[PDB]
Amino acid sequence: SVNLDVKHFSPEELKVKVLGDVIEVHGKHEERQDEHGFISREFHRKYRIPADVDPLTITSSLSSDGVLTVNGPRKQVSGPERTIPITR
Amino acid sequence: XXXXXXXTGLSEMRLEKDRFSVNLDVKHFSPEELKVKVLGDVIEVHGKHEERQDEHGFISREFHRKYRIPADVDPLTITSSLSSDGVLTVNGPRKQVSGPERTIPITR
Repeated sequence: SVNLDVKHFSPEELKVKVLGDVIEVHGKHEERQDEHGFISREFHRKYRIPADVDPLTITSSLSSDGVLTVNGPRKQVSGPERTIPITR
Repeated sequence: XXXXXXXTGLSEMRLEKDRFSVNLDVKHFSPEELKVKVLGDVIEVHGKHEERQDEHGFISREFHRKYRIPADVDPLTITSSLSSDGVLTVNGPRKQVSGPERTIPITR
Protein backbone atom coordinates (compact mmCIF):
# COMPACT_ATOMS: atom_id res chain seq x y z
CA SER A 1 0.00 0.00 0.00
CA VAL A 2 1.54 3.44 -1.02
CA ASN A 3 0.66 7.01 -2.18
CA LEU A 4 2.31 9.40 -4.69
CA ASP A 5 1.75 13.11 -5.53
CA VAL A 6 0.78 13.56 -9.21
CA LYS A 7 -0.69 17.15 -9.18
CA HIS A 8 1.85 18.01 -11.88
CA PHE A 9 0.33 15.42 -14.30
CA SER A 10 -3.17 15.07 -15.75
CA PRO A 11 -5.30 12.06 -14.67
CA GLU A 12 -5.59 11.08 -18.32
CA GLU A 13 -1.80 11.57 -18.79
CA LEU A 14 -1.03 9.40 -15.71
CA LYS A 15 -1.00 5.58 -15.95
CA VAL A 16 -0.04 2.72 -13.62
CA LYS A 17 1.20 -0.75 -14.63
CA VAL A 18 1.62 -3.84 -12.40
CA LEU A 19 3.81 -6.80 -13.33
CA GLY A 20 4.50 -9.72 -10.99
CA ASP A 21 6.34 -8.31 -7.91
CA VAL A 22 6.71 -4.71 -9.29
CA ILE A 23 4.64 -1.56 -10.00
CA GLU A 24 5.34 1.22 -12.58
CA VAL A 25 3.71 4.72 -12.61
CA HIS A 26 4.37 6.69 -15.89
CA GLY A 27 3.49 10.31 -16.89
CA LYS A 28 4.24 12.80 -19.71
CA HIS A 29 3.54 16.44 -20.83
CA GLU A 30 3.65 18.31 -24.17
CA GLU A 31 5.66 21.49 -23.41
CA ARG A 32 2.63 22.91 -21.46
CA GLN A 33 3.06 26.67 -21.09
CA ASP A 34 3.01 27.81 -17.43
CA GLU A 35 3.45 31.42 -16.12
CA HIS A 36 7.27 31.13 -16.51
CA GLY A 37 7.32 29.46 -19.98
CA PHE A 38 7.11 26.03 -21.68
CA ILE A 39 7.62 23.01 -19.31
CA SER A 40 7.82 19.49 -20.74
CA ARG A 41 8.01 16.74 -18.07
CA GLU A 42 7.97 12.93 -17.69
CA PHE A 43 8.81 10.33 -15.01
CA HIS A 44 8.68 6.65 -14.01
CA ARG A 45 8.28 5.71 -10.31
CA LYS A 46 8.33 2.03 -9.21
CA TYR A 47 7.46 0.02 -6.10
CA ARG A 48 7.72 -3.64 -4.97
CA ILE A 49 4.56 -5.38 -3.73
CA PRO A 50 4.94 -6.67 -0.13
CA ALA A 51 3.90 -10.35 0.52
CA ASP A 52 0.74 -9.07 2.33
CA VAL A 53 -0.75 -8.21 -1.12
CA ASP A 54 -0.85 -9.87 -4.60
CA PRO A 55 -1.01 -8.37 -8.15
CA LEU A 56 -4.63 -9.50 -8.56
CA THR A 57 -6.04 -7.87 -5.37
CA ILE A 58 -4.51 -4.42 -5.99
CA THR A 59 -6.54 -1.25 -6.61
CA SER A 60 -5.54 2.19 -7.96
CA SER A 61 -7.30 5.58 -7.57
CA LEU A 62 -6.73 9.37 -7.66
CA SER A 63 -7.97 12.10 -5.22
CA SER A 64 -9.03 15.61 -6.45
CA ASP A 65 -6.20 17.10 -4.33
CA GLY A 66 -3.76 15.44 -6.83
CA VAL A 67 -2.56 12.32 -4.88
CA LEU A 68 -2.52 8.87 -6.54
CA THR A 69 -2.85 5.80 -4.31
CA VAL A 70 -1.95 2.22 -4.94
CA ASN A 71 -3.74 -0.03 -2.48
CA GLY A 72 -4.31 -3.65 -1.46
CA PRO A 73 -5.73 -5.57 1.56
CA ARG A 74 -3.63 -7.05 4.45
CA LYS A 75 -3.45 -10.90 4.13
CA GLN A 76 -4.23 -12.22 7.68
CA VAL A 77 -3.13 -15.91 7.50
CA SER A 78 -3.40 -16.52 11.33
CA GLY A 79 -5.48 -15.13 14.27
CA PRO A 80 -8.91 -13.37 13.99
CA GLU A 81 -10.41 -12.30 10.59
CA ARG A 82 -8.47 -15.15 8.89
CA THR A 83 -8.23 -15.07 5.03
CA ILE A 84 -9.67 -17.64 2.55
CA PRO A 85 -8.23 -18.18 -0.95
CA ILE A 86 -10.80 -16.90 -3.47
CA THR A 87 -10.46 -19.34 -6.42
CA ARG A 88 -11.42 -18.40 -10.03
CA UNK B 1 4.20 10.81 0.60
CA UNK B 2 6.53 10.30 -2.41
CA UNK B 3 6.89 13.03 -5.12
CA UNK B 4 7.66 13.35 -8.87
CA UNK B 5 9.02 15.99 -11.33
CA UNK B 6 8.61 18.72 -8.65
CA UNK B 7 9.96 22.02 -10.15
CA THR B 8 8.03 22.50 -3.66
CA GLY B 9 10.82 24.15 -5.74
CA LEU B 10 9.99 26.85 -8.33
CA SER B 11 11.81 28.86 -11.04
CA GLU B 12 12.31 32.65 -10.58
CA MET B 13 13.39 35.52 -12.87
CA ARG B 14 15.10 38.87 -12.10
CA LEU B 15 16.12 41.98 -14.04
CA GLU B 16 18.68 44.60 -12.91
CA LYS B 17 20.66 47.40 -14.69
CA ASP B 18 23.73 45.07 -14.87
CA ARG B 19 22.23 41.73 -16.10
CA PHE B 20 19.25 39.37 -16.50
CA SER B 21 19.08 36.21 -14.43
CA VAL B 22 16.89 33.14 -13.99
CA ASN B 23 17.04 30.34 -11.47
CA LEU B 24 15.83 26.71 -11.46
CA ASP B 25 15.88 24.26 -8.52
CA VAL B 26 17.59 21.05 -9.87
CA LYS B 27 17.90 19.27 -6.47
CA HIS B 28 17.01 16.06 -8.32
CA PHE B 29 19.72 16.15 -11.03
CA SER B 30 23.49 16.09 -11.39
CA PRO B 31 25.64 18.32 -13.63
CA GLU B 32 26.32 15.56 -16.17
CA GLU B 33 22.53 14.83 -16.47
CA LEU B 34 21.69 18.51 -17.31
CA LYS B 35 22.30 20.58 -20.55
CA VAL B 36 21.25 24.16 -21.67
CA LYS B 37 20.50 25.62 -25.18
CA VAL B 38 20.29 29.48 -25.28
CA LEU B 39 18.74 29.64 -28.82
CA GLY B 40 18.78 32.96 -30.79
CA ASP B 41 15.91 34.27 -28.57
CA VAL B 42 15.36 31.28 -26.16
CA ILE B 43 17.18 29.63 -23.13
CA GLU B 44 16.27 25.88 -22.96
CA VAL B 45 17.04 23.95 -19.67
CA HIS B 46 16.80 20.09 -19.92
CA GLY B 47 17.55 17.17 -17.52
CA LYS B 48 17.51 13.34 -17.98
CA HIS B 49 17.49 11.64 -14.50
CA GLU B 50 18.57 7.96 -14.89
CA GLU B 51 16.77 4.92 -13.30
CA ARG B 52 18.52 5.35 -9.88
CA GLN B 53 17.49 4.42 -6.26
CA ASP B 54 15.47 6.90 -4.09
CA GLU B 55 14.03 6.96 -0.49
CA HIS B 56 11.10 4.84 -1.89
CA GLY B 57 12.22 2.24 -4.51
CA PHE B 58 13.96 3.70 -7.64
CA ILE B 59 12.84 6.75 -9.75
CA SER B 60 13.51 8.19 -13.29
CA ARG B 61 12.91 11.83 -14.50
CA GLU B 62 13.40 13.86 -17.73
CA PHE B 63 12.31 17.49 -18.51
CA HIS B 64 12.59 20.42 -20.97
CA ARG B 65 12.24 24.13 -20.05
CA LYS B 66 12.34 27.27 -22.30
CA TYR B 67 12.99 30.96 -21.34
CA ARG B 68 12.98 33.94 -23.79
CA ILE B 69 16.08 36.26 -23.88
CA PRO B 70 15.09 39.88 -22.95
CA ALA B 71 16.08 43.08 -24.87
CA ASP B 72 19.74 44.33 -24.81
CA VAL B 73 20.92 40.72 -24.04
CA ASP B 74 23.26 39.08 -26.63
CA PRO B 75 22.88 35.25 -26.90
CA LEU B 76 26.64 35.32 -27.75
CA THR B 77 27.62 36.31 -24.13
CA ILE B 78 24.84 34.67 -22.00
CA THR B 79 26.45 32.46 -19.24
CA SER B 80 25.12 29.81 -16.78
CA SER B 81 26.22 28.06 -13.50
CA LEU B 82 24.93 25.47 -10.93
CA SER B 83 24.77 26.65 -7.24
CA SER B 84 24.90 24.05 -4.37
CA ASP B 85 21.73 22.83 -2.52
CA GLY B 86 20.35 21.79 -5.96
CA VAL B 87 19.78 25.07 -7.91
CA LEU B 88 20.95 26.09 -11.46
CA THR B 89 21.11 29.73 -12.79
CA VAL B 90 21.53 31.53 -16.18
CA ASN B 91 23.23 35.02 -16.15
CA GLY B 92 22.79 37.18 -19.31
CA PRO B 93 24.77 40.47 -19.14
CA ARG B 94 22.64 43.40 -20.45
CA LYS B 95 23.72 46.55 -22.43
CA GLN B 96 22.32 50.14 -22.85
CA VAL B 97 20.25 51.83 -25.65
CA SER B 98 21.79 53.32 -28.87
CA GLY B 99 21.21 56.54 -30.90
CA PRO B 100 17.83 57.45 -32.48
CA GLU B 101 19.13 56.05 -35.84
CA ARG B 102 19.09 59.51 -37.58
CA THR B 103 19.25 57.43 -40.84
CA ILE B 104 15.58 56.61 -41.63
CA PRO B 105 14.84 58.12 -45.10
CA ILE B 106 11.15 57.63 -46.14
CA THR B 107 9.45 57.39 -49.58
CA ARG B 108 6.33 58.92 -51.21
